[PDB]
Amino acid sequence: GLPTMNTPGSTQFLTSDDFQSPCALPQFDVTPSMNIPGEVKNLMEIAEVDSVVPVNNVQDTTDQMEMFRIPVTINAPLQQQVFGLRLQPGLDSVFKHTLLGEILNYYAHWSGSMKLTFVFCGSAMATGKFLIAYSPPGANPPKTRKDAMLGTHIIWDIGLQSSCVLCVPWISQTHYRLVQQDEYTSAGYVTCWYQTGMIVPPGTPNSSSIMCFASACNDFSVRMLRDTPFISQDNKLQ
Amino acid sequence: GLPTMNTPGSTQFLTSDDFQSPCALPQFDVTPSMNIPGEVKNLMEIAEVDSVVPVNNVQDTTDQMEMFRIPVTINAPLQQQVFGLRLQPGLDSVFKHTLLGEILNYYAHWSGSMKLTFVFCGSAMATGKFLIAYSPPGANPPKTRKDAMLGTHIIWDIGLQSSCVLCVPWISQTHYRLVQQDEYTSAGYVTCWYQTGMIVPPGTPNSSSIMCFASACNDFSVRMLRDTPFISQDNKLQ
Amino acid sequence: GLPTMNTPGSTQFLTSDDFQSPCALPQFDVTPSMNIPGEVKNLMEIAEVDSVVPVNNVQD
Amino acid sequence: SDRVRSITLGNSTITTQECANVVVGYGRWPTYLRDDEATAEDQPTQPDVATCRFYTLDSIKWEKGSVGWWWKFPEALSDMGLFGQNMQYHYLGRAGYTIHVQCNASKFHQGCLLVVCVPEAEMGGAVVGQAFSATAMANGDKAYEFTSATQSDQTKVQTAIHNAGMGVGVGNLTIYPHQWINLRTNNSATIVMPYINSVPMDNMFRHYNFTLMVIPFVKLDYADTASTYVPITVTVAPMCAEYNGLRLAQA
Amino acid sequence: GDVEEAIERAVVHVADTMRSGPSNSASVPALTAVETGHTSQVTPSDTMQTRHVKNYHSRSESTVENFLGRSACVYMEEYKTTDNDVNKKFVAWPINTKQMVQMRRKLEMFTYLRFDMEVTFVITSRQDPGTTLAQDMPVLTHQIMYVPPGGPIPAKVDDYAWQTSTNPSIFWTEGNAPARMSIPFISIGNAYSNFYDGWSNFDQRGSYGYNTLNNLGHIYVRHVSGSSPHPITSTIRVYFKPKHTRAWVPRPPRLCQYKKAFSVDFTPTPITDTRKDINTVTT
Amino acid sequence: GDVEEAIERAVVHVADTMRSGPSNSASVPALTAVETGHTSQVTPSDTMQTRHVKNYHSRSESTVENFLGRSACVYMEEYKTTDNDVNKKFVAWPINTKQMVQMRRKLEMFTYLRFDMEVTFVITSRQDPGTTLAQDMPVLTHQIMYVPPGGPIPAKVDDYAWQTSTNPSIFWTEGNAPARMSIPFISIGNAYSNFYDGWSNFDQRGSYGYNTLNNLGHIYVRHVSGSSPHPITSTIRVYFKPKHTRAWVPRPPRLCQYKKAFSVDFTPTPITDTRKDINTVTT
Amino acid sequence: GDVEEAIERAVVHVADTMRSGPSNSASVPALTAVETGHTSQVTPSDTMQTRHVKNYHSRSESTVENFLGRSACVYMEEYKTTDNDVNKKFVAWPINTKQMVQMRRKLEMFTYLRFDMEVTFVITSRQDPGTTLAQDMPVLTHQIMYVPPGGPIPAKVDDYAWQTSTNPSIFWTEGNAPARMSIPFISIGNAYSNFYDGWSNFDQRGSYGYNTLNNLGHIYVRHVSGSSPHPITSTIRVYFKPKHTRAWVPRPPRLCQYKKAFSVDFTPTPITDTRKDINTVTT
Amino acid sequence: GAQVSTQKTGAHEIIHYTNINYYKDAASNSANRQDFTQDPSKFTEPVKDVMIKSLPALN
Amino acid sequence: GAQVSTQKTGAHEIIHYTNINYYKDAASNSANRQDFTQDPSKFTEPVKDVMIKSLPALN
Amino acid sequence: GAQVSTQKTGAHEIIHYTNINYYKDAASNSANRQDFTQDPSKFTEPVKDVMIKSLPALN
Ligand SMILES: COc1ccc(CNc2ccc(CN3CCN(C)CC3)cc2)cc1
Ligand SMILES: COc1ccc(CNc2ccc(CN3CCN(C)CC3)cc2)cc1
Ligand SMILES: COc1ccc(CNc2ccc(CN3CCN(C)CC3)cc2)cc1
Ligand SMILES: CCCCCCCCCCCCCC(=O)O
Ligand SMILES: CCCCCCCCCCCCCC(=O)O
Ligand SMILES: CCCCCCCCCCCCCC(=O)O
Repeated sequence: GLPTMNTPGSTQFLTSDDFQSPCALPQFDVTPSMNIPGEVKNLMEIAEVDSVVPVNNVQDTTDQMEMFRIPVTINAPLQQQVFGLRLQPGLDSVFKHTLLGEILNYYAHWSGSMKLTFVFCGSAMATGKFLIAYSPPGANPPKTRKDAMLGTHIIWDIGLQSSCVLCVPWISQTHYRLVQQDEYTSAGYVTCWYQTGMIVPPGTPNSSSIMCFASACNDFSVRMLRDTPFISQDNKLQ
Repeated sequence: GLPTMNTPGSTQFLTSDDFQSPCALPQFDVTPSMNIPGEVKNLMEIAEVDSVVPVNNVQDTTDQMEMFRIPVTINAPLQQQVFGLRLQPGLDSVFKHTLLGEILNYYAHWSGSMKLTFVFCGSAMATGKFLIAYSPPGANPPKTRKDAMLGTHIIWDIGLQSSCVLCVPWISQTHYRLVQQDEYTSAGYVTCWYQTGMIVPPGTPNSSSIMCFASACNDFSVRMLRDTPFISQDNKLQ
Repeated sequence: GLPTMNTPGSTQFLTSDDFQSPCALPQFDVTPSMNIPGEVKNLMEIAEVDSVVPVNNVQD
Repeated sequence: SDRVRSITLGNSTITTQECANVVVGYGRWPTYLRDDEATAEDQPTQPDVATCRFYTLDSIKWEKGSVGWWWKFPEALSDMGLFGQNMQYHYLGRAGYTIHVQCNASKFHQGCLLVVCVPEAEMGGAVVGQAFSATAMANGDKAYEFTSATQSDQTKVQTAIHNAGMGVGVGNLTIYPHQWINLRTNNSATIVMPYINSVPMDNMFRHYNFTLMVIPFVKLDYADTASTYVPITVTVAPMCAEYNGLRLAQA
Repeated sequence: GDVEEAIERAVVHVADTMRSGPSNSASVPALTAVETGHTSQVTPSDTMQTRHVKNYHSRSESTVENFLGRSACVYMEEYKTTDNDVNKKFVAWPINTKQMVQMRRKLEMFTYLRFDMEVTFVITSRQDPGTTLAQDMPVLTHQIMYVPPGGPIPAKVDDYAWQTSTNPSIFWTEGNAPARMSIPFISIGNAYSNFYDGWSNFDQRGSYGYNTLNNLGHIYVRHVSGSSPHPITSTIRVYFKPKHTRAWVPRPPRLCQYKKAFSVDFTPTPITDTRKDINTVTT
Repeated sequence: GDVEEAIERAVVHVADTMRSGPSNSASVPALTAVETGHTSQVTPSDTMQTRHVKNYHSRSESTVENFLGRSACVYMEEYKTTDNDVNKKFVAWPINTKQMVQMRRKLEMFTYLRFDMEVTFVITSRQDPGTTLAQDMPVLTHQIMYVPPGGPIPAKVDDYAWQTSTNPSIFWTEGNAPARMSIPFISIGNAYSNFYDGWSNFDQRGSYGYNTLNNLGHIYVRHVSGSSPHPITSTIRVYFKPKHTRAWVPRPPRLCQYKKAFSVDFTPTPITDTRKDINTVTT
Repeated sequence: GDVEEAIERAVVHVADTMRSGPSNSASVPALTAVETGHTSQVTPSDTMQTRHVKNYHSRSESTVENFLGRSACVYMEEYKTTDNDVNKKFVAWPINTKQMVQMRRKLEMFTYLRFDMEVTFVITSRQDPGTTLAQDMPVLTHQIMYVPPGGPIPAKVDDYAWQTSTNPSIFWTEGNAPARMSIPFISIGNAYSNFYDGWSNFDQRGSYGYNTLNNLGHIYVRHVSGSSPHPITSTIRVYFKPKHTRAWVPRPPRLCQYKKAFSVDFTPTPITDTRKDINTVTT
Repeated sequence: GAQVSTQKTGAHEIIHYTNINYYKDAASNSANRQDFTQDPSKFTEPVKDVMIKSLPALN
Repeated sequence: GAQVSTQKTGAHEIIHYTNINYYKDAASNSANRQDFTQDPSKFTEPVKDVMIKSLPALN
Repeated sequence: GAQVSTQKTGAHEIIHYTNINYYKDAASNSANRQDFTQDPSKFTEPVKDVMIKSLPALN
């Protein structure tokens, strides 16, 4: 017949190949298609939805739900820190298990900007201002508000609109960053400080809580599929 | 020659493949074709023919032919049940070995409507009315005629026309049903009741019989060939 | 299927061959290209640059 | 003003004067089944106004120590007006829903609730293995309470709140159609759910289409007032309901 | 075209359901008479109100071509590379389709069949147990010989008849893909007959039944020249696969178990299984 | 064309960044209200000065087709060529996707799935240890049988059921490429369901959960005729690879470890790991 | 076209030699000044009489594509099918190109490189010596697993991590052609860097050199299920072959021998070999 | 010499495949498993006089 | 019967490849891993009334 | 979809060869080892002012 010669790679089984194969059930009639609501075509669509971030990981939380709320008090020194965290969406315990971190943990590289949304859940009569800042990578994280305000930041005024958005820009030397972030691909820090202080009238609770939401922007993307390290087994399930 | 590489599945023998192969008798002259009467091109053509249903399986039938006839009597309580059966064409003992059940037992899925035809084989002077009802799946089969009449039914009047047809509609949540029906894919029940009662003049037998025929409609179809469990062997035939 | 016959050299691995092979990372998005200064396309370009010759090899 | 909303279904009306927008399922509005997707052959019945109307689903108390509640549908409406009768008498059913949750408090209270509709909210038992009857998670319109500590009774579901009874992070329920009730801003939440399933119709007694959950993320707090608790009420209205397969009742 | 010709088939789809409303008339579609030998053609639209339904189900998988187009085993036998008994070192099978029950029943649903055939051979070998098994043996080779009726038959593994000059044969080496070939329609009549209600002699005597029309030949198999110091046993399996099938005169499927390979003989069997009474509907 | 038709797809690319300057106005893009269930669509251009950037990044590798288009192991088991226990010489697996944790979690990120399947089988053999191992055995052959629900099931390695006339099967010889095939969408419903919050009986009793909808059949495997003087053990691995995938209704990834193959049962788990205090940012 | 498109390249050929005659003028092509950093462009035609010569020599084989387009070994290691030490039954290599001297030096003639990769695996097995070697073992099978950075790593030959659902893998059976695949440009930066004169921490501390930018992942290898009664040792060799190459900023070839796999450390070496005196020209 | 014809639908619904014959005998071709014509009247309506479903059968 | 379509970019950037179908079932085809359409509005903007980003949300 | 291009000369001097791509990724293609453009001015003449070979360099 037609002369041929086999090249390297013949008879190998590569788990990510694309080849045609015979059908074991010839002329099988499949069930007609139906347009079920809520079709998802790309995982970034899932990644772009907000999810509550457990910022309050203080190592002595006897109640798990306490992790989601950030405490706030009426009387505090003029400049004081509300919270601080590292911007490692796929590695930091804060973002590790969120709806965005779970998607990232299936991939090796990521790039793009992020949205952090903060919502004030105090009384309607309470008021205050907060300074939320993003500090790009450096040798030392900010220690005071004076330091924090030198980076990207927004002044948040609490009023009828209960929510404010800090958009973390994509500032990097490389087009992509590793999910298993190392010192070479650091991403910076995020901190929140009192701007004016929280004031309340008579007959209101003396403490309030804030919550944080994390999601990706429309320029976010991922690359290089890999297996997630969060799930494992020791024996075959039965 | 032409470079090539083999993919997975080479040198395998799949019993349902479609490939060309060399002919062992080159240039063989086949006998001319002849148009024998009664060509069959699709098994549904066979499945659409009526066949007698052995409804009278009363566990004490000393004569096998007694299975095909359903007894009827002149004097009966005002409301009484003639027969009852489950609508499992491929699994129920009633329909298992009929001309339709045998075809179904070669397949795994089925769908479409069914025809049940009843014929009265009494005397020409006998008369009566019967109520034949189909009850879709539910937690309890009907116990009385009052219950049965809430479902699909037809009132059958015995006269010059000896036969009446109950068409069982296709009411299901899924496009297809399993032949090895389980509780998830139940299909309902069929029952027959006295509507008025059987009346006879003097000089006639006091008992009569009915027969049932089962067949598929023109929207019936099957899927997923499989081996039938009705036939088996323990040693090679000789 | 299509009749064929293998010729000598089948299943050999020649280190200087040119054949197509499957990609292990389908639909991978490579980083955009950038024009770094000083692209070299042929080794003769390197060979044509001057270099100091150690002529005084006097063994002491 | 866009903070006022009015909804009219059948012979019932809902008015809210301090509310957020309306969330519509996955962007799809409820609609009747088309001719090219149906499978059942007999004519459907469409009661219309007799069934598509608002039903009030009893009421509960929000305390400082509350952890959360859930309802399973359409079981929650199984004995409510003519909707329950049509459920009992028919083999198949299909309908979308409008869910309205009311919760009002003064300007001096604080707290936040998450309202979310979870399709196919399969739940696990308290003791791995074993089994539980259909009374540990649905007994009519009564609400079932989550638990702060891990459940121990083998006869009921694992009610640990932080896992939502499904083995998933409670904070990720934002992926489903949802809305928040924050006492500073709004006092109601409205969600329109289309019919979501893998088959055109299904039996309404055997299968739970979706589960409604109300979870306090920020616990209620107040000081120096005579109001000790904040009631929460749930109202639901089927939309575009149709049934098939009449038979004897019960199910 | 010349290079590319375009064929055109078509999906068929089952009949749709038409909308039906209330009726009150003299027509009686439901009432009929089975005495005519006519199967009623009523549809649910004729006895109850129905909605319009567009079906897309097709009867593609029910065609006889697809029903019979599956490879099925028809024979297996064993032969040894070396032994004292000459007859046990090769196989000799008179071709027929009545040996294996499943394919036999599939075929006997029709009275006459006409098709091409695709034959596949699966051969495996194993070493026989013994007190000493240490040996080195190269790969074995096998020969399959087809002898049309009337041809010479080999009487031993090294007979002259194995030098086929006109009988087709296949030589196959272990470790490769199974052997395969195609066979045309080789019947003297216009169609194969699964059943034959007649005799061989003109005065109604002699052989009776389908045994009279089975003259398809024989198949022989051997190890080409393998003869190991220790015995080795090989098994061959034959698979048939009809192609381009046509069938006539369907007949009811068999109910009783098979008992002979060349006869219809049987033992009476009950029509079906029993139940408590005519009203029992529960499990 | 006729010989060559030209298709045309397109790169998409993520959104570019537009130049933004200083602003002072009544518009407040940064302020929103999450109570509406609406995720904010702000971009860095709306809260700080930015330069014009042309992105060429694409989301090609995040599609569900590529995400789920990788072969993953779903089952492995061992069977011996010869042994005293009959049940230990062949395998019988009810098909399901809940046995292996990784692919299970990948699938359960969606509620409903619809895809074709590509199945690959990897088979390896090894000699069992013993006091005497010297033997010569030819290459082994294996059979994989698929039995749709309701079909006959073999009870021993040499049962009659292995003579498949309608059940698809594959015969594979060691030393070749792994076996492979394609399977269409074989669900009775319009889509596969990973979760089923319902019961089997109409009165809310019986089996609960996805166990009710698993009726995909069985897979059986055996050595065709190999029976060595000394035992030999073989292991089979099954790999699934979705094709032409469609998904609906995403749901959050699981947090707790799996404990049962046919249940959602779990043990409560902490939301995440802890740190010294809310301000700790160092390693 | 549509079926056949015609490409068009071109031979280049080196410069020809032009005829030159006697000259007497003020121009001085031979005299120049190297202080400018300019390499003189004089040709023999400018300093002596020459004939016309038409050269057909081409520099085809000196291109970087051809220079670097040869498969070269980058790593080899051994692993045993059965042993008491768990760590010795599989391999785990952090991918890098500094292990083997020849290809390392070929690559380090350039500062930045950008190319696709073609990887080939050569695997061989041998039986370990011992007092008793008589056994029968079927053909072995091997698995090669690639784990991008941050993924789970197997800790033993039969760990769960080997059930790759997203990590690419290859299963290869002995006796066939070597395995092969293609890899795209997988760097986060715009080009690979052979050298990196910098630190990891921002305050100039921590790791130094190219060790900081090596985050390409790992490769794991094992016997799928082979476990012989007697030990068997297998060796794997990995070959890399750049494709579609581009290079920037050439640098002088290394003179000193290599001593570390992740450092430039060296021992001082003489510039070149010596000779008797500056006039010695004989052998 | 190449035939082009449509292939059966599948999930997600160039639905074309190419076929060439290599052998000189028509028996060597692949199965023609794409014919779907059928007519049950030979077995369901074997009567001589046409019967109208809406009319009464016997008279 | 042969489809010609572009192949994904790579380093150094006839970027065309040819495909032919050999089997009669659409399930036998290779994966269609070159569709890149997406629309997140179903999950990010499920509200009824359109919200303008520059305007205030509630009133 | 088939490219036709000339192949390198050899002894005794249809000097044409045909190529088709089978895979969907450009990384799967064969090496492009037939480009022969080169320009040494970047390394041999990196000076700003153009220098004429016949003229004196410095002044
Ligand atoms: C030589 O390669 C061969 C030779 C023979 C065969 C078998 N061919 C064959 C077998 C059976 C029927 C059906 N006939 C039904 C009526 N019965 C009396 C005889 C058998 C037709 C052809 C295959 C390959
Ligand atoms: C015969 O060759 C085969 C046979 C079966 C298979 C497996 N096919 C398969 C397996 C799993 C799902 C997903 N379903 C999700 C809902 N769950 C209740 C059942 C499984 C679909 C198809 C492969 C090859
Ligand atoms: C998974 O199949 C693979 C995986 C990895 C590889 C190796 N790929 C590779 C190796 C080396 C360089 C050159 N880089 C130079 C700068 N140095 C810091 C890192 C290496 C690029 C790619 C092959 C196949
Ligand atoms: C024995 C025939 C071998 C055919 C080999 C494959 C086809 C090669 C030619 C390309 C297709 C064109 C066929 C035709 O012109 O009809
Ligand atoms: C079963 C089909 C085998 C096809 C073999 C490869 C193609 C040979 C013909 C050359 C390409 C032309 C195809 C066409 O005309 O559409
Ligand atoms: C996956 C592609 C397989 C291609 C097989 C070889 C080519 C067969 C068709 C003959 C060449 C024509 C190609 C074309 O039309 O562009």
